[PDB]
Amino acid sequence: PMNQPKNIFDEIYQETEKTYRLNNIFNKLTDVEVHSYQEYSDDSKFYPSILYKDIAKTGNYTKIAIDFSFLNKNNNILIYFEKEIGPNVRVRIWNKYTRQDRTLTKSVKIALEKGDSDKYIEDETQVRAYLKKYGITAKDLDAHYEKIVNQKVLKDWCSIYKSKYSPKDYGQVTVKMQWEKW
Repeated sequence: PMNQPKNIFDEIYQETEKTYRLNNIFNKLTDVEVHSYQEYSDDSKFYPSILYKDIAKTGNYTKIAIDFSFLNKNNNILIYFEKEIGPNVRVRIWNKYTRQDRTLTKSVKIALEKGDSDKYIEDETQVRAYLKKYGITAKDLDAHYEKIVNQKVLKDWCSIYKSKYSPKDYGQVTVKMQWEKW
């Protein structure tokens, strides 16, 4: 009552924190696997991480995941996904909702595949050079975000939880997009 969700990301965060030790709400979503990974700050605890199953991934999308950080000072949900954009190169679109300032920050990174390993690139100038090389515009980034975050991840949430929000009306949330002027 005192701390009801103010937007769809609060709703996901709070219902997952309420259920992840008892019977994770995402057990209800058949397209994903639920994982438990060791918390860095408390050796006695695990955080939940959601990974879309291969059956549930489309076209060039290689990964779709939701990580929950409940224990740290900048606690948050992170929804991210990755798509191949050229030979040995993937774009990663990174959408982090920070609880303490009710802010969703959308950003773009690059992964370079060098055989076994990935090398990760986040510096804005380098990222934009890769995007320009492979012809990815800000409008393309919006379309990828709409397709995966709104039409898949958040639509999936609304299929397992009776949301007070929706993929087209997030609620009260400050949205900051790295590529807004690109």
